[PDB]
Amino acid sequence: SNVLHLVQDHFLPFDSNVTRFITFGLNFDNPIIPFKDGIYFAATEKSNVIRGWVFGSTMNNKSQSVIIMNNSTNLVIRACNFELCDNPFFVVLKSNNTQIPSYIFNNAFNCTFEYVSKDFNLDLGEKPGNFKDLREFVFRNKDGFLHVYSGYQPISAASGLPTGFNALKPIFKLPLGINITNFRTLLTAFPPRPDYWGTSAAAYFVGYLKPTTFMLKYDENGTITDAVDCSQNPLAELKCSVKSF
Amino acid sequence: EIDKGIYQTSNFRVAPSKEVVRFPKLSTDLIKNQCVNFNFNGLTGTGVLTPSSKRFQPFQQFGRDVSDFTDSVRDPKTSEILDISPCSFGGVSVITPGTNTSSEVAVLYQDVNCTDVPGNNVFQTQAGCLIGAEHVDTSYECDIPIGAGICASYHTVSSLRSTSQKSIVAYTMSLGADSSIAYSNNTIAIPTNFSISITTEVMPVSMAKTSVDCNMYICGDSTECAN
Amino acid sequence: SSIAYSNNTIAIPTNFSISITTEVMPVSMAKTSVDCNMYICGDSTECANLLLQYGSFCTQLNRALSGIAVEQDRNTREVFAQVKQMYKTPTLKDFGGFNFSQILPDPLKPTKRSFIEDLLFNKVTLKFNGLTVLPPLLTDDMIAAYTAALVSGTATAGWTFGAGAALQIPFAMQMAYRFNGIGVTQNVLYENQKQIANQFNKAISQIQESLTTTSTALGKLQDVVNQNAQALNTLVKQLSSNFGAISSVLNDILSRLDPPEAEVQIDRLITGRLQSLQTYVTQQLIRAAEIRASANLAATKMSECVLGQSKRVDFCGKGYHLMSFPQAAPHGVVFLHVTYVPSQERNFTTAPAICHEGKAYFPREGVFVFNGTSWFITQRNFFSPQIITTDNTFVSGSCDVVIGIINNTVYDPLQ
Amino acid sequence: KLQDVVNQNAQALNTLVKQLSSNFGAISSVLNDILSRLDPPEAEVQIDRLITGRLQSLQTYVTQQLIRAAEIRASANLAATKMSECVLGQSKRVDFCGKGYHLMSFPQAAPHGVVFLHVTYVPSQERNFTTAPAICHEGKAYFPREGVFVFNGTSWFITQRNFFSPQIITTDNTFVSGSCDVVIGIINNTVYDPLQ
Ligand SMILES: *[C@@H]1O[C@H](CO)[C@@H](O[C@@H]2O[C@H](CO)[C@@H](O)[C@H](O)[C@H]2NC(C)=O)[C@H](O)[C@H]1NC(C)=O
Ligand SMILES: *[C@@H]1O[C@H](CO)[C@@H](O[C@@H]2O[C@H](CO)[C@@H](O)[C@H](O)[C@H]2NC(C)=O)[C@H](O)[C@H]1NC(C)=O
Ligand SMILES: *[C@@H]1O[C@H](CO)[C@@H](O[C@@H]2O[C@H](CO)[C@@H](O)[C@H](O)[C@H]2NC(C)=O)[C@H](O)[C@H]1NC(C)=O
Ligand SMILES: *[C@@H]1O[C@H](CO)[C@@H](O[C@@H]2O[C@H](CO)[C@@H](O)[C@H](O)[C@H]2NC(C)=O)[C@H](O)[C@H]1NC(C)=O
Ligand SMILES: *[C@@H]1O[C@H](CO)[C@@H](O[C@@H]2O[C@H](CO)[C@@H](O)[C@H](O)[C@H]2NC(C)=O)[C@H](O)[C@H]1NC(C)=O
Ligand SMILES: *[C@@H]1O[C@H](CO)[C@@H](O[C@@H]2O[C@H](CO)[C@@H](O)[C@H](O)[C@H]2NC(C)=O)[C@H](O)[C@H]1NC(C)=O
Ligand SMILES: *[C@@H]1O[C@H](CO)[C@@H](O)[C@H](O)[C@H]1NC(C)=O
Ligand SMILES: *[C@@H]1O[C@H](CO)[C@@H](O)[C@H](O)[C@H]1NC(C)=O
Ligand SMILES: *[C@@H]1O[C@H](CO)[C@@H](O)[C@H](O)[C@H]1NC(C)=O
Ligand SMILES: *[C@@H]1O[C@H](CO)[C@@H](O)[C@H](O)[C@H]1NC(C)=O
Ligand SMILES: *[C@@H]1O[C@H](CO)[C@@H](O)[C@H](O)[C@H]1NC(C)=O
Ligand SMILES: *[C@@H]1O[C@H](CO)[C@@H](O)[C@H](O)[C@H]1NC(C)=O
Ligand SMILES: *[C@@H]1O[C@H](CO)[C@@H](O)[C@H](O)[C@H]1NC(C)=O
Repeated sequence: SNVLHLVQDHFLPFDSNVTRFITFGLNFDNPIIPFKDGIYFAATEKSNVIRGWVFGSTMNNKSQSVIIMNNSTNLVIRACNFELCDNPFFVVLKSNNTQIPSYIFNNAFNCTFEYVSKDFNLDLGEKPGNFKDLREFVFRNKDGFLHVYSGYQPISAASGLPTGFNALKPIFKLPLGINITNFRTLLTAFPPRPDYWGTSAAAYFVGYLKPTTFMLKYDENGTITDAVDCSQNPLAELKCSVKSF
Repeated sequence: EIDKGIYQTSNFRVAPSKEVVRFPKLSTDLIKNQCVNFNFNGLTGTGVLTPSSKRFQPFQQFGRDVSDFTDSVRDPKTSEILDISPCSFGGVSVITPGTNTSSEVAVLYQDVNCTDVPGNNVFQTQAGCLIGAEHVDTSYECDIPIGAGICASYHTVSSLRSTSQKSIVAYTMSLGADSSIAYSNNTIAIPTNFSISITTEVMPVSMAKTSVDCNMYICGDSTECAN
Repeated sequence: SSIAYSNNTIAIPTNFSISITTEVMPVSMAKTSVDCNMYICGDSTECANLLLQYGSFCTQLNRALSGIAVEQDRNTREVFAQVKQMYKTPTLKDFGGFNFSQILPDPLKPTKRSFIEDLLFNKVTLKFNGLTVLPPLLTDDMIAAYTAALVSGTATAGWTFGAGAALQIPFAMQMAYRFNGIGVTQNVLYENQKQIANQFNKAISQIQESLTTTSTALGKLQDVVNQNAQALNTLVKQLSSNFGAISSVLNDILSRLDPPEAEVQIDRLITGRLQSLQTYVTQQLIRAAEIRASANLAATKMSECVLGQSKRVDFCGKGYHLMSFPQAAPHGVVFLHVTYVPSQERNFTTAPAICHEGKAYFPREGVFVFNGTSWFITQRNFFSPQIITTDNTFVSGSCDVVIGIINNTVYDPLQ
Repeated sequence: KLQDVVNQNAQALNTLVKQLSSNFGAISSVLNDILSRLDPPEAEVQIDRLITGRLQSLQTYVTQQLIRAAEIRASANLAATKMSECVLGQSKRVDFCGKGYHLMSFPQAAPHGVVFLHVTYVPSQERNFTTAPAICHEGKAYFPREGVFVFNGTSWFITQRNFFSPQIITTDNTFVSGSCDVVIGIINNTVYDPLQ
C-alpha cells in the first residue's frame, strides 16, 4: 500500500523493438518462434483467432510439448509427447463459425502432464468492429515452473499496440519441469470453403522479456499504477536513484 | 547509593499468550487481539493479531510494510485477511529521589499503556505508564524530567492535613512566574536605586591527555601476537 | 557597478526603509533510543548469549544515545527559556500604530500560537525493531508560550526586561531610543512615526504572504528531520542483509541448521548488525554536535538581537538592527529582524574643517556639506541640514594644518 | 560542568579496560592461556578473534574521544573569547558577561577550567511617572538629548533612562528641530533659558 517498490527481474522493457506476427485479410502465418528466457505475447483479435500455444523443445517424439486450447469450452492443458505435424492450425469455419476438427498432433504418446480445464460457452467466429480485445500473456521459467501472467485490455487498436499502462495477474504456476526452447502460436483459420482457407482482421505480437530493474508503483489498493524502466533513459536511471517519479 | 534522577534500569517486553498454527501438525486456528505466536503457512511471528482493513488482491496473501515488514496475512486453512502489528516493548526507567533522602521509587514504562503493565496508583502519560507517582494539579519548576511537559519530585502530597508522606508527585511543568506589567501610553518606569551583583560562570577548558598504546592493549606483550 | 572616489564629495542618504527579514535556525533533533538485543538478536534465546561475550558494547552504545537526548533538551532550554517572568499578551495589539497582531498569539483562536508560528508549523511536513523516539520535554505549546512571552515583553518593556527588572515604556519612545542607537536622531521618528508604522505593517504582511505560499524557505528545519529519518531508515534496511550467511532471519538459521555451525552463522549476523549500530551511533553523535553549535548560535542571537539592540554588523540582519522577534517552529526558532535601510542618496560637497577667523572648526556628531548655497552640518545617516554654530562644532588649532579647509563663517548665537 | 567531563573521561577509560577481559568467540579471554592450551596453527584462529575485538573497542574509544575533544575545544574557544571581551574590556553584548550591565570580570582558575566572576549593575526600586515625547515651548518642539521627559507632580524634569537624577530643563539639554504640530504627543511647558 502506497509504496514505490524497486525490483530487478525479467520484464519487458519500456518501448522495446517488438515483432509483429500478422494473421489478417488473406494471409495466415503459423511459424515457430524462439522462446528466449520468457516471452510477452499480445493477442489482439475480435474473432477469438488465437486460442493457445505450443511450447516444446526438440519436436522428435522425445520432447515434452505443452499445448493449451482456449477455444470456447474445449480447454485442456495437455503437456504431451507426439509427432509435431506441420500446420496444426485451429479451423473455425467462415460464415458458419464452427470449429472444424484438425489434428493438433499426429498422436499422443507420453502426456507427462494432463489437466482438464473447465468448459465455458464462448464465441469462436468472425465478429464486427475493431479487434478491441487485447489478451496479454507473459511466460517465465523458474525451476521447472512456467509462470503465466495474463491481462485483458478493451483499449482500441487502430494501427497496432496502443500506448498506455496496465498490469497482468499471475494466474498459473505450472510445474512442467521441461527445457522448452520453442513457442508456436495456435491460430484459427476461416475457410470460405474446404481447401481455400482465410483469416480474420486480427493480429498477434511477440516480444522478448529482458532482465532489468523496475520501480513498480504499488498504490493503496495494491495495484501497480505506474512504473519506470531504469535502463531506458538517463533520467529513468535518476528516477530509480531518487525513487520519486 | 543513588542520586536523584530517572535512570533507565532495564527493558520491558510483553510475552505472547497463546500459540496458534494453521496449514493449507494440526491447527489451532485463531486468537485475536492478544500477543500471539502466529504460524500461518509455515511463517512464525510473535505479534498481536487483528482483522485487516484494506482489500487484498485475490492472489495476494501477505501485506507488506514500507520497511518490508509483514503487517497482514491470509489464513491458509480458513479464509480471512488479518492485520499484523507488533506487541508492546518499552524500556523501564526508575525515578528515585536521592537514596539519602528516601528509598521510595517510582517506575516509568516508557511507551506502554497502563493496561499492559503487570504501585497503588498508576498515571497514564504521553511518555509511558508512571507507577508510584501521585499526580497533583499544582505546578512547580521541573525537578526530574519525565517528558511531555511533566516532571516528578519529592513533595508533601497533603493526604490528611500533610501526613508527611512526601510521596513522589508528577506535575505538569511551570514555565516561570507570572508578572503583571501593563502597557500605558504616557507612563515610564525609572529605577531609583541599584545593586552590584556578582555571578560565577564555569567553563571547561581541557580534558585529561590520555595515551593508549595499541600493542599493549591488543596483544598484551605476546610475541606470537601482533603478527 | 561604478563608484567614483572623489576627494571632495560625499553621499548622504535622504530617505529610508524598515525591512523585516527571516532567519531560520535548527535548535533540537529528535531523541531516539535503541536496545541492542531486540535489534540484533531479534528475540532469540540462543543469541544474546553470544552477545555477552562481546562485553559492554551495549551499555556504551545506549549511553551515547541517552547523552544526545539530554543535550537536545538542554539546547531547547538554553534557547527559549531566557525569559524569567511570563508576561501576558496585551489585550490591545496596536502599539503607537505598529501592528503586532501577527506576531502575538490571538486570544480568539484555539491554536494558542501566532499566525506566523501557525504557518511555520503548517509548512514543515513531518513500532519497529528496538527503536523508540522519546517525547521532547517541552511541548510545542510550551515553547509557544515562551515565545509569546518574549514578544509581549519586548513590545511592552523594550530592551529593559532582558537585563534586570522589567520596566514598561510607550512603544513610541522605545522605537525612538532604538533609532537613536543606530545614529538617526529622535526627531526623525517623532516626525515620521506614521510612515514608519506603515512600512512596519507592510513588512510583516509581506513576510506573512511569503510564508503563506508554497515557498520552501524552511529547508534548514527539514534537513535535520530528513537526514535523521534517512539514518533511522537505513538501519532497519540492514536487518534484511545476510552478511555472508545463509539467511538474514536469525530464527531461519536457527531452525534450518544444527546448533554448532548455526553458531558460526549467528556470529556472522551479530558482527554485521553490531557494525551497523556502531555506524549509526557515530553519525548521530556528529549530527548532535552540529545541532548543538547551531543551538548555541541561536541562543546567542536570542540573547543579543531580541533582549537588546545588537550593534554587531550583519549579525542579526542585513542593515542597522532595530528589534528582533523570535518565533517557534518544528525543532527550531525563526528570528524576524527589523533593520533600518538607508536609501535615496544625494551627491554633496564636503570639507574636513572650516576656517572662520584664523581657527579651524571641526564637526562633532555630523559632517560638513554644501547644499549649493551655504555650508551646513548634518548627521551621516540621514539628511537634516543644520546651520553651523559654535555648539555644533568645536574649535582646535590654526587653519594651515588641515588639508581641504574651506572658508566659511561660524555663527555664534549668543552674541 | 567540570566534574562531568572528568566523569565521562573516567567512564570511557574504565569501559575500555573492562572490555579487555572478554572472549570474542575465543575459548579464553587471556592471551597467555590460549597460547598455553593451543598449538600456533590453531592458536592463531582464536588470537585473530581477540585482535578483532580489541581493535574494534579501541576504535570506538578513539572515535568517541575525538568528538568529545571537539566539544571541549569549542568550550575553550568560547572561554578565550569571554576572557578577551569581558576581562580585558567592557562588553556591550547582552548576557555575554554576567546578567544585567557588565562592569568588570575577574578570572579564577579551576581544575581543567576557568571560572568568571562577572560584576553587573542591576537597576532596582523603580518609580513610575508620567512622561512626554517632547515639549512645545514657544512654537517650537524641544526634544530631549540623552534622557527622558518626566513629570514628578510640580514641574517637568529630564533624567537619564536608568537612574533618577531630576534636573531642570534648559536649552542645554534640548534641541529644537521643528514645530509643535507634527509630534503626536506634544506637551506644553517652558524651557528655561540660562542666558536670559
Ligand atoms: C521615502 O520613501 C517612502 C516609501 O515610498 C515614501 O512614502 C511614500 O510616499 C508617497 C508620497 O508621499 C506615498 O504615495 C506612498 O504611499 C508612501 N509609501 C510609504 C510606504 O510610505 C516617503 O514619502 C519617502 N520620503 C522621502 C523624503 O523621500
Ligand atoms: C492589525 O493587522 C491585522 C491583520 O491584518 C488586521 O486584521 C485584519 O483586518 C482586515 C480589515 O479590518 C481584515 O480584512 C483581515 O481579515 C484581518 N486579519 C486578521 C488576521 O484578523 C487588524 O485590523 C490590524 N489592526 C490594527 C490596529 O492595525
Ligand atoms: C540651500 O540652503 C539655503 C540656505 O538654507 C536654502 O535657502 C533657504 O531655504 C529655506 C527653505 O525654504 C528658506 O526658509 C530660507 O529662507 C532660505 N534662505 C535663503 C537665504 O534663501 C536653499 O533653498 C538651499 N538650496 C538647495 C538647493 O539645497
Ligand atoms: C580664507 O580667507 C583668508 C583671509 O581672507 C585667506 O588668507 C589670505 O587671503 C588672501 C586673499 O586676498 C591671500 O592672498 C593670502 O595668500 C591668504 N593668506 C595669508 C594672507 O596668509 C585665505 O587664503 C582664504 N582661504 C581660501 C581657501 O580662500
Ligand atoms: C517635585 O519636584 C520639586 C522640585 O524638586 C519638589 O519641590 C521641592 O521640594 C523640596 C522638598 O519639599 C523643597 O525643599 C523645595 O524647595 C521644593 N522646590 C521648590 C522650587 O520649592 C516637589 O516636592 C516634588 N514633588 C513630588 C511629588 O515629588
Ligand atoms: C499649548 O498651548 C498653546 C497656546 O496656548 C495651545 O495652542 C492653542 O490651541 C487651541 C486648540 O487648537 C487653539 O484654539 C488656540 O488658538 C491655540 N493657541 C495658539 C496661541 O496657538 C495648544 O493647544 C497647547 N497644547 C496643549 C497640548 O494643551
Ligand atoms: C480502490 O478501489 C475502490 C473501489 O473501486 C476505489 O473507490 C478507490 O479509489 C481505489 N483506490 C485506488 C488507490 O485505486
Ligand atoms: C545526607 O543528607 C544529610 C542531611 O541533608 C547530610 O547530613 C548527609 O551528609 C547526607 N549524606 C551524604 C552522603 O551526602
Ligand atoms: C491507551 O488506551 C486508551 C484507551 O484504551 C487508548 O485510547 C489509547 O490509544 C491507548 N494508547 C496507545 C498508545 O495506543
Ligand atoms: C552624482 O552622482 C551620480 C550617481 O549618483 C554620479 O554619476 C555623478 O558623477 C555625481 N556627480 C557629482 C558632481 O557628484
Ligand atoms: C583632489 O584631487 C584633485 C586631482 O588631483 C586635486 O587637483 C585637488 O587639489 C585635490 N583636493 C584635495 C582637497 O585633496
Ligand atoms: C506604575 O508602573 C508600575 C510598574 O509596572 C505598576 O506596577 C504601577 O501600577 C504603575 N502605576 C500606575 C499605573 O499608576
Ligand atoms: C495614547 O495617547 C493619546 C494622547 O497622545 C491618548 O489620547 C490615548 O488615550 C492614549 N492611549 C490609550 C490607550 O490611552
